[PDB]
This record gives sequence, C-alpha cells and structure tokens, in this order.
Amino acid sequence: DNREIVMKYISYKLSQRGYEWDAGDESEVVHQTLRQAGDDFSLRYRRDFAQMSSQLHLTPGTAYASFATVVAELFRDGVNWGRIVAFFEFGGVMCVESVNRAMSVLVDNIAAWMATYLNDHLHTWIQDNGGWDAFVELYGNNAAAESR
Ligand SMILES: CCCCN(CCCC)C(=O)c1cc(C)n(-c2ccccc2C(=O)N2Cc3ccccc3C[C@H]2CN)n1
Repeated sequence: DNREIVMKYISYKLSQRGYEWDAGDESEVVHQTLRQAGDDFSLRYRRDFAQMSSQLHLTPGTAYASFATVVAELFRDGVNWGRIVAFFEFGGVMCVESVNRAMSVLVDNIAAWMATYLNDHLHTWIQDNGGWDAFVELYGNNAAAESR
C-alpha cells in the first residue's frame, strides 16, 4: 500500500529525532532498503536540504505550495528510483522540520500529499518498472558496485 510505505517512512524519520507520531507506528526488506537509501541521501545532501529549507520558508499557509514545487522540480526529467528515494527523504525531512517549528499539524498533511502523489503520479511508473522488488534489486546492484 502507498499509505503504509509513506507512514512507515515518516514514522522512522520522526522516531530518529525522538518524536512519536499519533497517526504512525510491501515486504520488510523493501522498508529497510528504502530507510537505508534515504539515510544515505540525507548524509550526502545534508547541506542542500538546509539551504532549500531556508528558501522554502515552511509555514502552514505555504507548505502545500512548497511540497508541490519541490516535487515538480524533482521529477521534471522523469521518474526513476533515485528520484523516488529523494521524494521520500524530502517528505521525511519536511515532517521533522514541521515538528521542530511547532507546526506538527503539518505531519499528517505531508504524509497525505506524499501518498496522493504516489497514487496519482508514481504508481503507473512503479508498476511498469517491476514494482518495489525492482527497487530492492537496484539497491543491491548499486551496493555491490559501491563496495568495489
Ligand atoms: C530532495 C528533493 C530535492 C529536489 N530539488 C530541489 C527543488 C527546489 C525547488 C531538486 O532540484 C532536484 C532535482 C533533482 C533531479 N534532484 C536530485 C535527485 C537525486 C540526487 C540529487 C538531486 C539534486 O539535483 N540535488 C539534491 C538535493 C537534495 C536536497 C536539496 C536540494 C537538492 C538539489 C540538488 C543539489 N545538488 N533534486
């Protein structure tokens, strides 16, 4: 389910910062692989997230517009797994930031916007491209390459 993968992902990100989410908490290997891929994405692009956040100026009034803007740029050159990982980690980072700015009402909204975008705009692609199992396979190949 699209709701479930978003929910597990967001739950994990918030739990990483000690935040337990009222509405929170696909194979287990899929969730685990997406968790690691997102964590590596954040490690590499930490500085970029910090700069982008500053540009977006998160508020309840502008959160949806910022979410839509980011996602439109992310997928401007089409969908691939790497960009889907970016998507998840962007939604995660935005949920952590919401909580940090005493805007925790946004977490539920961001999770809904993520699940909707998955449903309306990534679902076809995912299925055409072998589903979440293909993501796991890709991750494996890349891990073996990065090892050697
Ligand atoms: C995490 C989603 C960032 C999407 N974005 C910012 C939109 C601001 C309105 C992008 O410009 C964007 C577009 C693409 C294809 N991507 C990437 C996808 C995979 C790997 C890197 C990028 C990328 O282009 N960047 C990574 C990143 C991460 C966090 C914050 C901003 C950016 C932008 C660039 C930085 N070099 N990021």
